[PDB]
Amino acid sequence: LRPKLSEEQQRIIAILLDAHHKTYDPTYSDFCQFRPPVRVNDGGGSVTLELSQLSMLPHLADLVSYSIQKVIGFAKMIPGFRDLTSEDQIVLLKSSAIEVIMLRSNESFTMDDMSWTCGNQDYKYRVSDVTKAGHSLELIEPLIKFQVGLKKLNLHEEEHVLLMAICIVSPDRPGVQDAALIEAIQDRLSNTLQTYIRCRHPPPGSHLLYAKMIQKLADLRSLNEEHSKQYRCLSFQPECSMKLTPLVLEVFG
Ligand SMILES: CC/C(=C\C=C\C(O)(C(F)(F)F)C(F)(F)F)c1cccc(CCc2ccc(CO)c(CO)c2)c1
Repeated sequence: LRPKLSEEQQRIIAILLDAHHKTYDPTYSDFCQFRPPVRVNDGGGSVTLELSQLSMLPHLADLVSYSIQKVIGFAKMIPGFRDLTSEDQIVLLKSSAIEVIMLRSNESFTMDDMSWTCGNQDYKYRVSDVTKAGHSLELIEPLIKFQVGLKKLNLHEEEHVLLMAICIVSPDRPGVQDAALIEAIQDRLSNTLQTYIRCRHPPPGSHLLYAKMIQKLADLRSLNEEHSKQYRCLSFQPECSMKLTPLVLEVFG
C-alpha cells in the first residue's frame, strides 16, 4: 500500500524544508567570520604536536558553535518541538547536537576527494584538518565512512530534513521527562518519512530506504559516544577553553 501524504504531512515537510533553507547556507558565506583556520606541518599525524598546537581548533570550534546555533534555530521550527518543556527541549538539543551536525555536514561532504568542501583551499576540511583540531582516527575514520554511506543513500532534501528532525526528537535520550510526548512527535515525523519514501522515492529504493536511514541514526549514537570521549581528552589540554566557545563548552562539557 502506498497511502498519499496527508495535508498535515505535506505541511510538515514544507515547514521542515523552509526551516532548513533558513538555517543552512549552501554558500558558507559566514565562514570567513570565524577565527582563521591554521594548518601546521604534521605529515606524521603526531598526537603530541597536534595537542601542543591545536592549530585548527579555534576555526573548527567556531564552525561547530555556529552550527549548533543553526541547529537550535532549525529545531525550534520542528512541528511540535515548542510543545515540549524548555527542560526537555534543551536536553534533546544538547544530546543530539553533534549528531545533527554530522548529518547536516553531509551537504558539504564530497566523495570527489572525501572532504567537507566549503569554499577554496582555506575552507576545505580533510581528515588531516580534524586531527589538527585534537581528534584521533578512532573518530574521524568512522565518521568518513558514515558520510560516504549517507551520501550513497542519495536522499531527497525532504528525507534529509526529516532525518535531522527525527534525530533531534528522540525519546531515548538521558534526562528526558515526557518521553511519551517526544515519542508522539517523533512518530508523526517517522510516519511522514515512511509515507514520503513509499510514494515519492523512485526505485531502486522505493523501499528498504527507511530501514537504512534508521540504521544511520544508530550509527550516529556510536559516533556521538566516541566524540564525547575525544572531547573529554581534548578538554584536558591546558588553555583549550580559550580555543573553544561558551556554547561548545556548555553543550559538550
Ligand atoms: C570530528 C567531528 C566534528 C567536530 C568536532 C568538534 C569539537 O569536538 C572540537 F572541539 F574539536 F572543536 C567540538 F566543537 F564539538 F567541541 C565534525 C563533524 C562533522 C563534520 C565536521 C567537518 C566540518 C563541517 C561541520 C559542520 C558543517 C555544517 O554544520 C559543515 C558544512 O556542511 C562542515 C567536523
